[PDB]
Parts: sequence; structure tokens; C-alpha cells
Amino acid sequence: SVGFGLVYNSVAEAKKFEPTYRLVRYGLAEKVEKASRQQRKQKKNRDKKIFGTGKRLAKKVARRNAD
Amino acid sequence: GKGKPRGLNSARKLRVHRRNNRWAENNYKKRLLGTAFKSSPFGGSSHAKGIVLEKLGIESKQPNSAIRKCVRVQLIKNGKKVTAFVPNDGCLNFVDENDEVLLAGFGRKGKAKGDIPGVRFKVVKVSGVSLLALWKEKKEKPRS
Amino acid sequence: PRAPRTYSKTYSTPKRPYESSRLDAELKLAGEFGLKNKKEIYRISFQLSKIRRAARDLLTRDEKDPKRLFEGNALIRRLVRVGVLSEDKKKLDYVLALKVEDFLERRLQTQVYKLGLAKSVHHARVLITQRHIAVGKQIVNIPSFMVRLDSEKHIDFAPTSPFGGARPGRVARRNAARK
Amino acid sequence: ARGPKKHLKRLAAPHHWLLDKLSGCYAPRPSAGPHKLRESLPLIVFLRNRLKYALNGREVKAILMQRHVKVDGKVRTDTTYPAGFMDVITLDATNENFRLVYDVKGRFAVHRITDEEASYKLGKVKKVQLGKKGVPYVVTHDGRTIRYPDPNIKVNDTVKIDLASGKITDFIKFDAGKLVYVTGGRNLGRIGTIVHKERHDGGFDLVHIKDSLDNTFVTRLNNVFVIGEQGKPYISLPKGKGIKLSIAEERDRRRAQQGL
Amino acid sequence: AKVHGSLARAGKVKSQTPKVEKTEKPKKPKGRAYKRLLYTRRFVNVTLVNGKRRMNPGPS
RNA sequence: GGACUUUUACUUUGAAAAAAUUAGAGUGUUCAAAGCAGGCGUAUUGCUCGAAUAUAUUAGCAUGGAAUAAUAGAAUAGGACG
RNA sequence: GGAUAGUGGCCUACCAUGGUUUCAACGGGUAACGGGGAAUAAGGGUUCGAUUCCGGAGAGGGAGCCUGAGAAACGGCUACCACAUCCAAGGAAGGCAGCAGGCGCGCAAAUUACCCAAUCCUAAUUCAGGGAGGUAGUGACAAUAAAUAACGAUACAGGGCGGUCUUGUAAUUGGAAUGAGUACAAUGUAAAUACCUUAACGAGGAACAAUUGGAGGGCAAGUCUGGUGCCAGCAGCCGCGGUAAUUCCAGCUCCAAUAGCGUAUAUUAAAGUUGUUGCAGUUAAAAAGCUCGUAGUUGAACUUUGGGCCCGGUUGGCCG
Ligand SMILES: [Mg+2]
Ligand SMILES: [Mg+2]
Ligand SMILES: [Mg+2]
Ligand SMILES: [Mg+2]
Ligand SMILES: [Mg+2]
Ligand SMILES: [Mg+2]
Ligand SMILES: [Mg+2]
Ligand SMILES: [Mg+2]
Ligand SMILES: [Mg+2]
Ligand SMILES: [Mg+2]
Ligand SMILES: [Mg+2]
Ligand SMILES: [Mg+2]
Ligand SMILES: [Mg+2]
Ligand SMILES: [Mg+2]
Ligand SMILES: [Mg+2]
Ligand SMILES: [Mg+2]
Ligand SMILES: [Mg+2]
Ligand SMILES: [Mg+2]
Ligand SMILES: [Mg+2]
Ligand SMILES: [Mg+2]
Ligand SMILES: [Mg+2]
Ligand SMILES: [Mg+2]
Ligand SMILES: [Mg+2]
Ligand SMILES: [Mg+2]
Ligand SMILES: [Mg+2]
Ligand SMILES: [Mg+2]
Ligand SMILES: [Mg+2]
Ligand SMILES: [Mg+2]
Ligand SMILES: [Mg+2]
Ligand SMILES: [Mg+2]
Ligand SMILES: [Mg+2]
Ligand SMILES: [Mg+2]
Ligand SMILES: [Mg+2]
Ligand SMILES: [Mg+2]
Ligand SMILES: [Mg+2]
Ligand SMILES: [Mg+2]
Ligand SMILES: [Mg+2]
Ligand SMILES: [Mg+2]
Ligand SMILES: [Mg+2]
Ligand SMILES: [Mg+2]
Ligand SMILES: [Mg+2]
Ligand SMILES: [Mg+2]
Repeated sequence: SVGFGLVYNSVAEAKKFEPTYRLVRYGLAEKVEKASRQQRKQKKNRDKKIFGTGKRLAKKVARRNAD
Repeated sequence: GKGKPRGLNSARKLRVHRRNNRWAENNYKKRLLGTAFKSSPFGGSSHAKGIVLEKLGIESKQPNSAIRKCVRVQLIKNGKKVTAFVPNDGCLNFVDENDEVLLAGFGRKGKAKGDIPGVRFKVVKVSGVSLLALWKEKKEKPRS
Repeated sequence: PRAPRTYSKTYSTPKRPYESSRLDAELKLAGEFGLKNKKEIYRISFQLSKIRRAARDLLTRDEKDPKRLFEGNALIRRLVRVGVLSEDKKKLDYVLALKVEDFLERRLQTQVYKLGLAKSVHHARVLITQRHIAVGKQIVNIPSFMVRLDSEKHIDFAPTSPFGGARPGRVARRNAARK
Repeated sequence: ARGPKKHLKRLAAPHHWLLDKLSGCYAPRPSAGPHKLRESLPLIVFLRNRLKYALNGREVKAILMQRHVKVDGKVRTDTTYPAGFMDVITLDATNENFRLVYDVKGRFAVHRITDEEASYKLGKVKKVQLGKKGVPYVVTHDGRTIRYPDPNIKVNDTVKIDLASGKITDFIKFDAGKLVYVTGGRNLGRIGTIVHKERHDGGFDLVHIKDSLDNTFVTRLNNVFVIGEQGKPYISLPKGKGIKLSIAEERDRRRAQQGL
Repeated sequence: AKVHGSLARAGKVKSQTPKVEKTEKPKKPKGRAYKRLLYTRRFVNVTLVNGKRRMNPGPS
């Protein structure tokens, strides 16, 4: 079985010049997940339709309970 | 020299002469004038799907004497009407006129193939499905 | 948007399709060398005719034309490199005459049988395909190996194959251990 | 086509770059700089293909961002930097220094050089004319301008540069019988020191070059780059020293070193 | 000539052919094995020369 | 540098010349279509060959040839050298 | 002169009367984007290129324009035409010839899935973003390699010359092998999937059971049996069927190609039936009734030949 590998002059050098998927393939980097790419794409657009903080508009939405 | 000029500067005459005489070639002219698209109801395409108008029985040509079963179909993409043969013993019980079928040529450059007077197309599938596969009971005719 | 992965086909076909003389010959050749489809014959005729028009083209070049020499000695070199063209015929005038059969007898199912060890060209094909016989440890199940005449010294079965043996074999262990 | 094209599909990249065909679908577009696009080579290619130092292109940038690489001086961290002919690629790590010189086949080869030789470089002057407040200047193959040059420094002549500073020290001239280097067409790589020039007023003066093998050849003026005196170059040449070995010659001696 | 001939006879003979059922036989060999079988049947023991060869004599 | 040059066709050689394609070299993708890889030791900290060649051919450029086929030249001498 | 970034009838003013054309202008057609190129292999040719690279054009049809270095941009705006959505009837919003996916059209063409790991690109920039691109699915588009079997023993039988050499035809046998599949595992991968490795399984005819055409000629393979009876049907073409059908419908046996094979349409060779190479024209298709004659094609012969000296090249011989 032919392949290819490499050894570092330290582990702090490997943990910084080595791909993260490899670090997790080993167990030297945690596998903490993230939401589906398409999901955050939708979130990006959903966020673009808002201008500003978005904190002062919940005011009017909950303030039209009268109207 | 029997005609054609052999001078070294008569290339124009030679090329235009052959360009003009190539019109005597049927294949060349057919492809150039575009008869395939104007005439020849198929749009020049390989096959064409149509609807069956009537179920005819054509008197065979002589010296033969039979009744070739065919169908008059109206091409859906063009509206033209053509008479096409439904070949093999039976297969006329499978046409069920006002059904949907597909037509192919006869492998004769139009020029209706046999003793069937003026028919240059044949049926391939009725109700869209494998006429020969219907002949041999591999498939079954759909509900409608 | 991405480079086109090149391709080409390896088999020509006789124009006349129903020449009984050529058909009978073709069949005996197939049945002799252990071929399965006649196209493995059509194929060999294809590469042959290609090599032949490649040589015959140079043969009308002015004798000793530079590219003629380079590609000529290159062609004869690779042909002897595989062992089809005799070493006495190394000046390329004999390459126009490499009858097809010389190529077939230089296959691997052929040699696997010629140096005995298969007792049939068919047993040969079956063994080559069944995890058996290698050159070194390089098992090869392509009966059309075209052995290079140098690797022809090492044809002993692979280590694994329970025919020169590494184990009894799947059907044997139980045909015998079923009691 | 509405503006500047910032991509480079594969099969459009220079052939002398030696890029495998199936490696995805695009090549790295060289950036704007000292050398013409079709007449250069980028760092990504050097550090990845020629030197096999970086495996991915992602790793090449990680290498450059540490200021390890410097060319003709400064760091030059542009992954797509258009490093060209005669440029000097030093390397803080490994103590290595390289000069960009072609083969006889026409591609850029890896050629290590001395730390001493890495301090200078040459350039074929491509233009010379007065400028700001009457001070004359010179612009050459490099893509750099040197103010106050010698009044004998004419066009098409080579020049030696300090690279610690800008000013030049020596300036070889384009005269009959001076070492030349062909950079153009695929006679590019051949070397041989001058035969004579055909003026041909109106454009495209042609140069006659004789390699030091009694073999003639011709090229166009903007393709020849004088490098010095016969047998006496001004830089460290590469193996084979550009003498156009024939296909049969190279194959013959390729089979010469036969036994291991 | 006439174009409206009758159509009652469609599939007349296929309809009235007493359809004999196929008969089970051995599983024949594939390409190498099969064409080898033909190599043998045709070039190992010629089965007949009372004149020339015949590949399918029924009553001969 | 100056002063002045009858016009053409043809043929030679060469430069200019994108890659893939094609013809084609090398390399044993287990074969092959392919790919441009790969091959070597001290396989412990390296050694090493490559990534050819050909091809453009009409037109333009450059160069040798002076047959073939044209054009022009001195006749009201308003000719040629000085 | 104006305008442009700038040359220019680009535009204006004045003036003139020029400019292309049988050496085919001008107009028409194109089921026309151009090119690198593809198919067909004596050669000369013939035919095709929407389509992975290069160039151009466009974003439903036009026109106009803001920003800017760069757009007459359209996943920018403005207007008109056509299409067309939401509504509280007041109004508002849309531009898939991007990725998928949908309708229609049709002979005719796949998932509304995964990732920035690779290849490269952009930004303030090692980090973010990238339906560019890469993964898988769908996928007999085409292309490569090539399983569906291999050895026995025996038994009458031939032939070698029943014995001992197998030709093998055998309707009981025989122990061997293996992947198609299945699956620990590792590898593979961004994470998966397949492929490469490989434990456990995993073949005797009920199988892991090859097909598709054809069997009068061209054209390879039966004047076998049954049926039918110019009916049904076959038949590229020549021709078969009207009661023993070598052709139809079948059973049987056989041939060709074989994981492929048939059909329709086009195209190329064959085609020396487009003929430059290379056709034919008395009678088979074809010399204007006749002469003139412009364009075009073509057009006799003759001008430094011959002789002398030199140099040094490249094969190959006798030698080595
Ligand atoms: Mg994202
Ligand atoms: Mg924001
Ligand atoms: Mg006529
Ligand atoms: Mg009618
Ligand atoms: Mg329509
Ligand atoms: Mg760049
Ligand atoms: Mg004017
Ligand atoms: Mg006028
Ligand atoms: Mg005309
Ligand atoms: Mg169009
Ligand atoms: Mg033709
Ligand atoms: Mg195109
Ligand atoms: Mg076209
Ligand atoms: Mg179109
Ligand atoms: Mg494009
Ligand atoms: Mg546009
Ligand atoms: Mg649309
Ligand atoms: Mg309009
Ligand atoms: Mg627009
Ligand atoms: Mg859009
Ligand atoms: Mg856009
Ligand atoms: Mg309201
Ligand atoms: Mg879409
Ligand atoms: Mg399809
Ligand atoms: Mg995509
Ligand atoms: Mg995609
Ligand atoms: Mg099977
Ligand atoms: Mg079985
Ligand atoms: Mg059959
Ligand atoms: Mg026959
Ligand atoms: Mg007739
Ligand atoms: Mg009867
Ligand atoms: Mg009967
Ligand atoms: Mg009968
Ligand atoms: Mg039959
Ligand atoms: Mg075929
Ligand atoms: Mg000729
Ligand atoms: Mg004729
Ligand atoms: Mg007559
Ligand atoms: Mg007459
Ligand atoms: Mg007249
Ligand atoms: Mg003459």
C-alpha cells in the first residue's frame, strides 16, 4: 500500500500547518458541527433583508397589537 | 482536350462550372433546396409522433394480391396527414384508431417500399409502447 | 470548463461482413488461442494495420532520413522489446510482414499455457482471471498482458494463490471440512 | 468584454509551465508586474510544481505569509506574482538562492546559485530616453527604471544591477560577437554569441546566432539577450548550456547511462 | 386502386397457427466456451465429405 | 552616411509561430482507453531521468536560386555613357 | 469646426461629384456565430463543428443611462412593447440563454442532494465568500479491459499402430478454482459512495439459466415437421403465399455479431454516378442552324552558352 505522509518538528507545528479535517481524523481537533451550508446561505439572505440592528423593529411589530 | 480548360489560371471557371453542374445531383439538390423541411412532412427528423384518423386496408400492388393494413395519421407537430403501415400479423387490433402512435420511414428515401401503393412510413409503437413488444406478449397496452 | 478526457477505440472491422473464407480462418484462430469474441482478433488486425502503415510510410522516405531512423529503430526496438519480431529482422523491412498470429502467440494466456502450467488455453484464461499467476508479486488477470519477453522468466504463481499455495482455498476448506 | 479578465482556464496557461491537464479546470492567472503574462512563471507554480515544496495551493500561501520567500530583494508575497526570466528567488529558510533561466526545450528550470551570485542580476535594456527635468533613464526586460545611466548605454544592451540599491555597475553592449541568450519562439534556450544583425528598416531586425557547436540559427532582435563575451558569461548557466541537442542525440546519450 | 379493403382477417394466420410450446434443452456455453465449441464442431472432426461440407442437413 | 534603384509570378531555407486535438518518442496505468508520470539507495532525515519531436500548407515577413511565364526599355532619338 | 480617450463623414457647415461592379458588385437565401477542430482512411476529395480552448454577441424585444478605472451591465436603474405576480382596489413588485427543479415543445436530453478538501478567483484579505469549481445520484451518449466456466475417471464407439497413445461422443459420477453478490475491517472521502486489499459467507443444470437478428439470392446458415392456402403475412432490392411454402405463423436444427444487437433519418467510402487528379456527348442522357464577337481562358521560335583554374564539404570502399 503506497501513500504519502509527513512528520513535524513539533505537534504545535502540525496542529497549525495541518488541515483541520486531518486533526479531527486523529482526534487532536474537535469535530464541533455547523449548520448546513444551504441553511446558512438562506440565513445570509434573511439577514440582508434587514437594515440595522433589528432590535428597534420588534418594537413596532409588537406595538401594532393595538392597530 | 475534349472540353474543360486546362490553363493554369482557369480555376474560377472550373470551380463555378462544377458548382453549377452539381445541381444535377438529386442528393445535392435535395440537401440544398431544403425539400426535407418544406416537403417530406416529417421535419427531416428521424421519427414523428401522430394520431390515428382511420384504419385502412390497402389493396396490394400487382403481381401481388393482398390487403395491407395501414392507418391514416395526423402528425401532431405539423398537422400533416400521412398513411403508414402497421406491419406484422395482426397489429391492427392494437391500433385502436384515435390512439397515439409513432412513425418511421421505410428505408427507401421516401419511395414507398413495396406493393403497398404510396406509403412511405410505418408504425413503431401505439399508445407510446413498443408495437413489436405488444406482438410478442412482453408488454401490455395501457388503459387508454 | 474542464479538460476533455481523451479516448479512442481499439477495433476495426472487415468491410465484407460475410466472407466465409476469412470467417472460418478467424474462428479457428479464436478457438486456438482461447479468444472469446472474434473482436479480440479484429483488434489485433487493427493495431497491426496501424503499425504497417506507420512503417510503410517511412519506407518511401529517402533511406536514412533522420526521423525515419529515429522512429524506425524505435519501432523495431519496442517490437523486439515485446518479442514478436525476430532479432534477425531488426532493419524494419520485415515489419511489413508481421503476420497477425505472431502477436497472439505473444499474449499472456498463450505463454501461461505454452510454458506448460495450464494444460489448455482455456484453463489458462480461467486461471489468469481467478487471482492466480503473476509476474513478480504483481498478480495480473488481464489475459492480454503481451509479456515483454524479459518478464517471461518470472511467471510462477503469486504468493496468495492456493495453486502454488498460501492457503487451501474457499471451496476446498469446506468441501473437506464439511464433516 | 466589459473589462479585465481575472481568470485563466487550463489549456490556456503557457506550455513551458508544465501543468498537468486533469488537475481541476483552471490554472493560476499570473498577476500584473515586471514580466509579461505569457513570458513569466508564478510563485505558486515554482513552490508547487518545480520545487515540490508545497502540496496544495492552500499551503503555498501559508509558506509565503511568513516572509520566507524574497525575489530580487523584497518579500513579494503575491501567490500569483509574475516572476520572470533572470529574476532571483532567495529563500531565508534552506539558504537556497535561485535564478530564473530557461532550458533548451523552452521551459524555466530550477537552477540553484551561490549566495554571492544572488546579489546581482542582468537586464536587456528595452528603452532609453530623457525624462523629468532632462534626466535620462533606462527601462529594460525587468520592468524597472534606472535614472542617470552612462551616455554610452544604448538600447538592447545588457546591464548588471546591484539589487541592494538600484544603480547598475557594468553594461554589456549589442555588438558583433557577444554572448547571447535566445528568449523567444522555441529557439529559446539556444546560446551563441553573435553572428550579425539584419537591420531591415521599418521593423523586426533579425539576429544571426551561432552556438558554440558550429550550428547556426536565426531569431528576431527582441528575442536575443546579450550576456557577455564568448565562453565568458556574466551569470551561472544551466546544465547543457543551451546547445540544441538533437532528438537522436539526446536519446542516444539517454541510453548511454544504461547501467545502475 | 381500392383503399378501403376489409380488415376482419387481421392476424388471421398467427391467430390460427397451432402454437407448439418450446422444449427445454441444456444451458449452452458463452463466448469463449461457445465459439470454442464451434471451433471443435467445425474443424476437429469434419463430420462429412460425401461431396462437400454441409452445416445443417436435415434428411441427408 | 550619401547619392539611385523597371515591375511580377514560381521554387528553396528560415523566423513568427497557444494549448488540447492529431502523427509521434519515453515511461510497463496489474492490461488497455488513458495519464505525464516515474525510476533509483544508504527506503535514518536522498539520489535521480523527464515532461520530446513533428505539424500551418493560403496570406504577410526574411533569405538563396535566375530555368519556366509574363512587364518595361533606343525609331520623328525627346536615346546612352562624359 | 464640433464631438470623442483619441484617427476618421463620427457629426455639422461650405464646396465638389465622386465610390463598388461579369475579376459578379447590389440584392436574396442560410433549418450561419467564426475559429482550434470532428467524421470518412490509396491519393485528390466529400461532409459536419450549438457544444469542454480562443474570439464575438446576448440576457423576453428595443432604446436610454447612473456608478466607475473598465458596463450602453441587465442576478444595475429609467421608458416604451409583450409576458406576467401580490392587494384591503388605495397601490407594490418581477426578468433562470446561472445551479437544480417545473410547464410547453417535441424524435430528442439527468438531482429541487453534499463541500470549499482539491483546482483557481475576489475582498480590508493566511481566516470570509465562491451552484465558478469539485463529490455523489441520475446516466447501454460515446470509449477501455473482458464472466457466464475448467480439469479429471469410466463406458460402450471411431480411428492409432480393443490396447494404452487419445479423437473424443458419453443423459451416473468427481474432487478442485472463483467473482456477481453479501460483509467484520482498514483504506478510500470534506463527510460519505464506489474502486484497490481482505477475514466470515458466497455454483451444479431450479442454475449466478445472453442476447439480438437471420437461415431462396446478394449473404453465412435446412428444398426438416406442423399450419395456412394470392387469405393472413414476408419482402431495403430480385421476389415469396392461389393445399407437400427452401421466404409467411410456429416446433426443431443451423448461421453472423455477441453485453450487445436490430430499425428510422442524415452523412462518407464504395462514386471514375460531380470526374483537377478522373467521366460521358455518331447511335444509350448530352455539340447552339450558322458565322461574327467583348469579357475570360490560351497563345511559335531567338538574348551568356561553352571552355579553364581553385577550395573545401557527404556518403561509401580498401585498409583499421
Ligand atoms: Mg457559505
Ligand atoms: Mg451585513
Ligand atoms: Mg437539366
Ligand atoms: Mg383517406
Ligand atoms: Mg411548432
Ligand atoms: Mg492571480
Ligand atoms: Mg472632412
Ligand atoms: Mg451624383
Ligand atoms: Mg456568379
Ligand atoms: Mg442562426
Ligand atoms: Mg460524393
Ligand atoms: Mg463553434
Ligand atoms: Mg459552420
Ligand atoms: Mg441552433
Ligand atoms: Mg466562450
Ligand atoms: Mg452584454
Ligand atoms: Mg427565456
Ligand atoms: Mg423591433
Ligand atoms: Mg441591458
Ligand atoms: Mg438571472
Ligand atoms: Mg452578469
Ligand atoms: Mg386600505
Ligand atoms: Mg435552470
Ligand atoms: Mg437520450
Ligand atoms: Mg456546480
Ligand atoms: Mg456542478
Ligand atoms: Mg448471466
Ligand atoms: Mg450453476
Ligand atoms: Mg433466435
Ligand atoms: Mg449461402
Ligand atoms: Mg417487379
Ligand atoms: Mg395440408
Ligand atoms: Mg404442409
Ligand atoms: Mg411446410
Ligand atoms: Mg422458419
Ligand atoms: Mg454492425
Ligand atoms: Mg493536378
Ligand atoms: Mg457517366
Ligand atoms: Mg432514340
Ligand atoms: Mg453543331
Ligand atoms: Mg450566344
Ligand atoms: Mg512561349
